[PDB]
Amino acid sequence: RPTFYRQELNKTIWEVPERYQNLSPVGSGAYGSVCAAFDTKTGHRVAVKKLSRPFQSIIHAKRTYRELRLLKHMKHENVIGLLDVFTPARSLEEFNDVYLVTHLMGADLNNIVKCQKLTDDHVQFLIYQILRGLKYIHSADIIHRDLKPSNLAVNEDCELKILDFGLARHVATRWYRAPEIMLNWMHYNQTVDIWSVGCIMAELLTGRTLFPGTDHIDQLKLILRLVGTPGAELLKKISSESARNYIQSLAQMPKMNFANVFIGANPLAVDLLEKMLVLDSDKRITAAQALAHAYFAQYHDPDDEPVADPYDQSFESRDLLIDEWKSLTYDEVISFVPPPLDQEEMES
Ligand SMILES: CNC(=O)c1cc(-n2ncc3cc(Nc4c(F)cccc4Cl)c(COC)cc32)cs1
Ligand SMILES: CCCCCCCCO[C@@H]1O[C@H](CO)[C@@H](O)[C@H](O)[C@H]1O
Ligand SMILES: CCCCCCCCO[C@@H]1O[C@H](CO)[C@@H](O)[C@H](O)[C@H]1O
Repeated sequence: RPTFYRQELNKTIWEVPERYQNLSPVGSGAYGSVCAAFDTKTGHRVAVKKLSRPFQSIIHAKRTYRELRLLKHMKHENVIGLLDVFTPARSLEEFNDVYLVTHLMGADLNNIVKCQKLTDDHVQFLIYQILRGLKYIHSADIIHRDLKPSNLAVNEDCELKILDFGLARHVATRWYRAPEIMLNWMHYNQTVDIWSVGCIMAELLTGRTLFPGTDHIDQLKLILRLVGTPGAELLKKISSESARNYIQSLAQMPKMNFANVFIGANPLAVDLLEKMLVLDSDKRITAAQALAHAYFAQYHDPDDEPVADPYDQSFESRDLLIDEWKSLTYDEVISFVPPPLDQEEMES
């Protein structure tokens, strides 16, 4: 067991192994409190996330366990991977905080969009890597649920990682959200992530948020103006008469031509945007289909787009006591095994 030390940053107390040094706050979030740190043992800067009140309620406790299970499973070049998990607690009875450690990426997608207008080649590489990481996530039967520029980060080589997963089931931007998640459809496809990819791609191409809604209804207003009011084939899948009547009541809007909306963009990029930003989620392109799209010809390698090991999420169906959730989380903390040092990290 390492020795821990305590320290106050922006009004939150941080207790961490002495290996972590120079803690600097990166952000304060609904997800948790995040601080940049330097790891003396690896010589590498790290991002440390402290779980906010992990066991305050059954919902928070299950969510804590969900996040730890998720992140422990993720081993992919374009997905956040866990370098460390720890708690200052010496026993389960004392267990009340969880800290998660990952490599610190150089920049957020939002910072990159502000910093420069991306080249089409840069857009192809960044979106290719999101879809590559996404193929892996969906292969484990996981929906990320919260792809957005601040959950995407790159290094100096524009190598990209997908970060914090959406932990809601059954403060937080609605701009990249799929319309069905807002409308409470309740049987979400993995395609909701593809809708979020399409929103991000548009923004990388134009420099501007595609759908910057001011509130919930405005968000859907802006979406329908681009993709149009729902088609007959979609109206067939909606049971409520009142919901159908309201859509019929709305002034009919034709889907806008993407070629005009994204004019000056690569035509292949516009074609791919059309296949992502479809209202009907059954008709959105999948991550694996999108990686074979001609727009990614320069980067596509069918033999280097790996898939995930099976992910046991039978826990999602459990209703357990708060003490069981806390206890299962503690077991996962105890059993965590750090990944090995990279070859590039060692010498002769
Ligand atoms: C110079 N560098 C910069 O400015 C930036 C670096 C990053 N960056 N790099 C890695 C990273 C990981 C997380 N989440 C997290 C974590 F901290 C620890 C464990 C697990 C997880 Cl999911 C967050 C929080 O996202 C809301 C931001 C992160 C973003 S801007
Ligand atoms: C008031 C106009 C809102 C339009 C929202 C679309 C209606 C979505 O409503 C959804 O329809 C699904 C299929 O019938 C059902 O399975 C879901 O329970 C229901 O929420
Ligand atoms: C009609 C109000 C505007 C929102 C349109 C979103 C339609 C998304 O598409 C829907 O996704 C559902 C799963 O979430 C599927 O069950 C439906 O079959 C599919 O049509």
